Amino acid sequence: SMNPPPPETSNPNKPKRQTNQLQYLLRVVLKTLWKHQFAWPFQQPVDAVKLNLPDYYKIIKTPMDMGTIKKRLENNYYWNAQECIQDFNTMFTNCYIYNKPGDDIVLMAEALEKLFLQKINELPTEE
Ligand SMILES: CCN(CC)S(=O)(=O)c1ccc(O)c(NC(=O)c2[nH]c(C)c3c2CCCCC3=O)c1
Repeated sequence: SMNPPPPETSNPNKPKRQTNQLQYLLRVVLKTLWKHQFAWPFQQPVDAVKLNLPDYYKIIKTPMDMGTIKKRLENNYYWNAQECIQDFNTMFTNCYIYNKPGDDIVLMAEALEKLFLQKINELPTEE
């Protein structure tokens, strides 16, 4: 099996804007998670060819990773902060769907998700 193409990160047909919530998601939320000890399995799409996981994209039909989210923020792909929060939540849910309790990658996801939730509790005010 091939890997699927990664998620779209730029779309010329979508309107663009900057907002303080989007700035905060990139320059505070994403940045904090990106540097975390446990972030590396989440920094790029799962390469199921290289890792020989041919069932990964038979189970996970909405793949997402922080590399894609970073590119989406940097390309102004999101209009609403909740779109970006939704992608982080998809990334974590995909981990819990594919993996078992007790697995290392689940412990890693749980720690990142805890930190993610703490950081988005401090999202600044909407315009
Ligand atoms: C091939 C890339 N590598 C060499 C260039 S690698 O980045 O060094 C590397 C090396 C060993 C690895 O197990 C990984 N695993 C992951 O990334 C990863 N992420 C997630 C969210 C998952 C997995 C795999 C476990 C099960 C599925 C899952 O939920 C990555």
